[PDB]
Amino acid sequence: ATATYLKSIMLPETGPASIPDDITERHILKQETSSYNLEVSESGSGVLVCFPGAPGSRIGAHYRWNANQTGLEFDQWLETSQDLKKAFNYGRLISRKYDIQSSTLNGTLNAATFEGSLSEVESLTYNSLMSLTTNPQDKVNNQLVTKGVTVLNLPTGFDKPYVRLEDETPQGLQSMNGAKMRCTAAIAPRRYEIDLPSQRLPPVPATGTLTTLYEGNADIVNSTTVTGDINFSLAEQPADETKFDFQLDFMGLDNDVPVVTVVSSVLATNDNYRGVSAKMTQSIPTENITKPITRVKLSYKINQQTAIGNVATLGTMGPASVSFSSGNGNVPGVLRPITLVAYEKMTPLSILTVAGVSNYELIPNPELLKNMVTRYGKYDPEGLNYAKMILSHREELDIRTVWRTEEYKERTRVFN
Amino acid sequence: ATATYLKSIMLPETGPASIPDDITERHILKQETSSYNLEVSESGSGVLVCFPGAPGSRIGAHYRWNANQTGLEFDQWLETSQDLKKAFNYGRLISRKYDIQSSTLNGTLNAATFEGSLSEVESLTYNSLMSLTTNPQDKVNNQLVTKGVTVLNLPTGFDKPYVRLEDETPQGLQSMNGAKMRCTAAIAPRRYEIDLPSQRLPPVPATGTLTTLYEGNADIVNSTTVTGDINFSLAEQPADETKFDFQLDFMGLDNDVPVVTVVSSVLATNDNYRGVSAKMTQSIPTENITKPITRVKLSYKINQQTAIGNVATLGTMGPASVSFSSGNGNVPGVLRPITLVAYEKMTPLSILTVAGVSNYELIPNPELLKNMVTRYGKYDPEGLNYAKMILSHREELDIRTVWRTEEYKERTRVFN
Amino acid sequence: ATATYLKSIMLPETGPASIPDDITERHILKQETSSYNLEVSESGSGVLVCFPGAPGSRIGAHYRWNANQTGLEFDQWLETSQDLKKAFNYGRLISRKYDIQSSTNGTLNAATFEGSLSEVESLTYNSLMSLTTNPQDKVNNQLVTKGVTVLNLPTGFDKPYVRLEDETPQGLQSMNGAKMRCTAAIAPRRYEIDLPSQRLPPVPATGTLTTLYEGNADIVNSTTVTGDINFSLAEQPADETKFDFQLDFMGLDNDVPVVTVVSSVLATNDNYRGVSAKMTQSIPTENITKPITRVKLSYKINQQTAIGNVATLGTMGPASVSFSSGNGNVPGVLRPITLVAYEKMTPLSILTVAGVSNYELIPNPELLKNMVTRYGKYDPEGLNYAKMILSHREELDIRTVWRTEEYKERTRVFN
Amino acid sequence: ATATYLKSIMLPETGPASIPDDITERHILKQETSSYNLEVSESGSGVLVCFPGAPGSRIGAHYRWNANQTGLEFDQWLETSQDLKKAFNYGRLISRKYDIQSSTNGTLNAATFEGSLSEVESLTYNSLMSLTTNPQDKVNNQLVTKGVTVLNLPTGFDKPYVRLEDETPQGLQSMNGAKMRCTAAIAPRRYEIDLPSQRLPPVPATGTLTTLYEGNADIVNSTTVTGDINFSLAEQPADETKFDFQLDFMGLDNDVPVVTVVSSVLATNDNYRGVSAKMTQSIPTENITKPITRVKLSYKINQQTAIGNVATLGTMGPASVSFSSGNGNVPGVLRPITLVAYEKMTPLSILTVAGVSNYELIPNPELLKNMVTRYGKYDPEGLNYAKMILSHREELDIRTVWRTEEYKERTRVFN
Ligand SMILES: [Cl-]
Ligand SMILES: [Cl-]
Ligand SMILES: [Co+2]
Ligand SMILES: [Co+2]
Repeated sequence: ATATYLKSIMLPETGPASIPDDITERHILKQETSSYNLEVSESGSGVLVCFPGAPGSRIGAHYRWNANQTGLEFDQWLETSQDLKKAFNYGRLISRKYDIQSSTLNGTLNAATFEGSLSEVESLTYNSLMSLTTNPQDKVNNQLVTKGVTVLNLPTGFDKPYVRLEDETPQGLQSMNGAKMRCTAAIAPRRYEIDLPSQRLPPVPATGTLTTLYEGNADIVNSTTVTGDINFSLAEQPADETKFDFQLDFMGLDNDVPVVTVVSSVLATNDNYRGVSAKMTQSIPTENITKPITRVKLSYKINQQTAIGNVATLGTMGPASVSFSSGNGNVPGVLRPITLVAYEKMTPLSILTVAGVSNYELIPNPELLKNMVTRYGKYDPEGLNYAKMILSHREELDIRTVWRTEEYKERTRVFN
Repeated sequence: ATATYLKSIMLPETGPASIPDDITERHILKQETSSYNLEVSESGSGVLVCFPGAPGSRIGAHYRWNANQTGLEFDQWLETSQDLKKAFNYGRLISRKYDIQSSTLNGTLNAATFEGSLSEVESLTYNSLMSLTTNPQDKVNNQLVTKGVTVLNLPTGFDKPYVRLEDETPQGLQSMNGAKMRCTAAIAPRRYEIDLPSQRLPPVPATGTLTTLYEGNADIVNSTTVTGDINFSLAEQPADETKFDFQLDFMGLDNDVPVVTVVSSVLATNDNYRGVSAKMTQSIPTENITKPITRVKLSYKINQQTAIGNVATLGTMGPASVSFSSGNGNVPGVLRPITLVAYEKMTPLSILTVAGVSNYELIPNPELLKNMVTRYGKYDPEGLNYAKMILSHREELDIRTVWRTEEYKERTRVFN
Repeated sequence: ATATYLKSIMLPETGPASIPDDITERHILKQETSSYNLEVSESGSGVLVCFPGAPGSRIGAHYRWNANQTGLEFDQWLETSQDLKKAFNYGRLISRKYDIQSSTNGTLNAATFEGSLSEVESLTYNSLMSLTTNPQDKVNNQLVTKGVTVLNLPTGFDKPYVRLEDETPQGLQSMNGAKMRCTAAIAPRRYEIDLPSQRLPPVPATGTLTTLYEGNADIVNSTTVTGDINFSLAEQPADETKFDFQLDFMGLDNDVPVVTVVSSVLATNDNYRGVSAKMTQSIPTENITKPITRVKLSYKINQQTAIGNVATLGTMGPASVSFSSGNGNVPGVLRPITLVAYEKMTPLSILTVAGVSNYELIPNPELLKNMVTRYGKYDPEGLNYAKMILSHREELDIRTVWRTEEYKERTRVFN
Repeated sequence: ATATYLKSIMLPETGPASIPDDITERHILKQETSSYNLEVSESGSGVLVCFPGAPGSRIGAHYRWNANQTGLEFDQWLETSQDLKKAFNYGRLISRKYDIQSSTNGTLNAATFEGSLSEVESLTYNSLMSLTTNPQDKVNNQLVTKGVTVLNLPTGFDKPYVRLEDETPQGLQSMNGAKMRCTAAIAPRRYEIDLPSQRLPPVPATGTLTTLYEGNADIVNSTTVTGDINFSLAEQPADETKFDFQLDFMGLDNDVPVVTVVSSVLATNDNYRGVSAKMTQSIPTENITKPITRVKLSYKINQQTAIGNVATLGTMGPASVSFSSGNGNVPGVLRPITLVAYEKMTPLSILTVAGVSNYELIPNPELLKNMVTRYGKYDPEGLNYAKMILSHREELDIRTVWRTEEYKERTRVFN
């Protein structure tokens, strides 16, 4: 009775099995069903972004192509029917599976499992998905939308820690209306940093106009903390006290429209013009991340004509650098890897149906603890080895992260 | 010779055994004895808080009920005879056991192992402990103080990392008197965040009076780092430059008296009234946490009459949010889980004796390294599996985190 | 030859097998076929409510979403082709199975809830998935073309022969339309409404209904109401006023009473210290025209000279009205239910539901003249076998809710 | 692996084991701990009443002797730490055990009576010993220091899931304090009071209560009263008189009504040939503030011009009032009980009672969202094993009442 773990990995519909590794905490086993009926735009094109390894209850994201095939338009997150953070404080993901097809009655599907973050993808062309990976069993090309594509999560490492889901804490009554405190994702964060040279800021074209300093790719998906010190010195005493504003912009795949903006400003006086420091210290909560963030933009703007010719050098107070750290970022599964499923040439106004199944190991919140029993995992000495071995000969056999649905169906019942 | 690990888990008095998992670093094995003779107040009531899984040398906390059964009065930390951080830089906890009884020759004991943090407990009533968990072998009710209760730590997961104890670093002589730098708990932090709505601050009743914005539950037990940006904008140019003060208060279970307070203030000038930002950046050392912290309180106060009617909106500069991250917080054992032992109807002025035993895997500090040999753990291939299996059938058998002392005594010598 | 019982449980289409438990009465075995071609509204949405364990001949109920997705509109009961109570007086349910698909674009959500219909929080297509955690008790986003199969997994054995509600022999001198029936009586479900020993909320106006209690409750067959809503007025009534107490029984939809019942008293000088309005009605089944899921107790008065007259409730004994329905707590009758929601179906299309039920029945005295009754086949290991498969129900994949194409294949293992 | 059930029966501290009988519904297993530190009165005497088989969360009741040994004074119910009806709708009791001793001089008598609390003739410390003859159902003069253990030996298997009395979802327009609950309904216990078809005893005076019947009866949860106390007067009432009928429910002690309920009629010229006072009340459970062990039906009138007016009873049909309590006849609920009397204890000392109960429960729809339900473990020989040990219960020494020090040792034979 060891094939239990692998069965859950391969046939998530089956239900949960405790993970037979070294992280044996007392827990609960729960299955989660996600149902999504998506509408296709005039273009009949779109991209489906899965986070097959994500412990959270945000497991995907749907994008559409505008009729002109010019860019993408974010539709919605793909979440779980149930908001897990209302009932549990901690969780690991045991196994997951997306079933993608059309529930109408024309159209095809490209699917590939990219072994990096969403922002690390060069292109999202329907055709360019096929070069996100070379592993034959990590992609599927031109599968009829009728027949369907199945997305299976093959463990991206074992012995992964219980992540803290982002539950809300007990409050006092004298609290602001709408204010709440939560115990957020903290463990093993992903940290990006923006490094500005010890030289002069590019000059503003005009007053009150934003001049960009850095733009680049980066992945934020939950609560983030920004720490930094963009410092500088002006060459001359400011004729008039001018206001330097520094904007950090977080945009998604689409439309350059900030998902979240944050600002820090200093006044350049006679008193400090030798070492002005604009300090970044913001903590961006998760409810603010209304769509996947894939790029950052650091810009600045000033306040006075008597400042535009005043050369500001950057290195003065210590390195000019702004960093941000997101919880759980580097936990395998959270941002990496992803599975892209692109659909094209679908009949407009039709429905692309996505059915999800997720199996977790969870730790009930103190309220549920009153009635719910917690148990150490079933005793499974060979369970993990068996999985290590099948994933080992994953290429000889044909174990896939991306399947042609009709195949996943048949070649699967070998695990019962 | 594999039962060695389990023997240490079940009979900590026996002594230490290296943990037979994947984290085989060169180490030392040491046993620690903690002796505590506590005095009972007039009320004959009190609560004992154990952190059975804690790697530190703070393993408990004693609270008393005031004669009126109104609230609790913090007594003291339960620590180890020896301050480990003076001799070692790194440690994991192998196994631990508290022995609680009366050393006088009337009274009972309730005990339950809660699978969350101290602040996540709804009530600390003697009777309400029994609904902190449903697992029969995680609680014990109405045990005579004479007979005693035994608290055993059942591993809350294996493969846990060597935490950094908080040692003091070599200094230079030209240093302040009393100033020191330490290498603190850093790994896998627990991070709480306070999310203020993008709306207006509640109005102060008067000048120099503190108006609360948020109060709630949160657990800090060692060094913490606060990062945030409580920003806002006033509706009108301030008639007079007013001083906004923001107080972050950390209180314990009792008496609302701040364990540690921290403040950040800005001046609202004509220059900045469109985007005032009060920045949180403090680093609260551990020696400042004089008692268990279980709740936070964010309040603000102003400076001028000409400001009380000046509506300050919050969303202006980016989300109004303050977060704090404590090292080791999410390392299993550090804050979760806890074991509560409540005593009531004890003869006042009597002594409740608590004897502790802890077994560690430690890494000697460079001074002790000169003379102390470090070794890889004994070779124990089946050691961990054996433990996984007993904890597996933990309910069939009767392996407990909370025992009736007389039972733990007998049913234990089966492990020699 | 023991797998007979389990075969019937898993493949009801097969036919009936006597239940191999301790309730061996002389009986008959009969299979029942139910055929339903339902029409979909403009909204292409709807909810299908099954009572997989019900001994009666009412085995389901169909609801539709109004084009606005605002609320539900009751369509009809799902009954058996044959009215069993015309031929039999007693019955247990051996096994049952619903086959749901389209006989013409659209999906299906299905979950087996382990409580009564009224105990369901929400009937959203998406909210069905959180009615149970048991993986094999739900199925999400199944194409209406492929179909969903609803299997009844025994909710306990040794369940008693319930009395179907047959009509009794009459005399000729009886009213036209009046009849007496031997109704469901055994192991009833009993709800009670408990009013505090304080004052009734004041009527806004004369002849206007002011509600006292509204809440959820499940009635599905004959009910008996017993109660004593008593009170006392603070002052002698200026004029003799008429207190009316309405007990309303509504369904999932539209607040329109399925059955209303009233009791009224006159507050005189004679009794104002202890007025008692007594509930005593017996609501027959033919009156339950659709599933009842909530109750509403309200009252109204008669005089202006009474609106300021504070009526306190505790006076005569607790102010409480209770009602008891026969068979209510027999497992299968009200609990558990299986919900199947359909959405995004082409309007004016047909959602076909085919049902199969196997009973153990006791023929009515007329059929007894010609029909032989027998003790069940001797099946010593029959019940244990079933207990064991349901035991490892999760290891294996035995379901109350199937993807039809799977139920088809994975089933022929039981022949 | 069959001894699982019996282990739970004998060592309830161990934890729950699904009951291996024919009532296999999908369920949950939960253990419940009850802790009670009782204070002894000046008399050092008292009686402990256990309901070892009760599915509810009311598992006992403590009485004290007044310093004069004249009568008893009710102290409190013995309940479970946790109110089960807030989390579960249905339950059976798997096994239970009380541990009774002093946590500080004194002795204990204990006997398991195989009937209801009201059916006990006397509660003398010494008279407990003649409540049963079965040697292993009683224990005499056990030191309070050493302690007495009360074990529940199954009083029958195949017992049905009783409905715990949960509160139902409400509407907001409801009275403040009013709620409706799904109460105990199954297999009720029904007492009836039968008044002869003769004349009511005459009132000594106006407005004075004259008793008609007093007797023993056991109510412990929600009750429904149905009746028709009818009569006819010999002469047209000189003045319209008000007949009041009081039904009183008292406990073991002090004659002070736990719950009173009244019904009254006016005797007019119009009806004096057949006056009927109708009983219709539904007494909720929150009203049963202490164990009820006796009923008292009395009546009082209103006029001098009525005291000589002979009222005969048989007129309208039998003069009879009945009441039916849910679950009453479910074994364990009212029968059997275990009495533990303590005497000669040091006043102001504490008699500590520790309880353990193991249930099979069905989570309420809210808990269903997250809690898995399972059919019981497959245990073919489990029940037989228990039937057999209880069979040779006398040869061996399996007890409902133990000397604690013995129960401790002779128990670990079941691990
Ligand atoms: Cl970390
Ligand atoms: Cl019944
Ligand atoms: Co390992
Ligand atoms: Co049987």
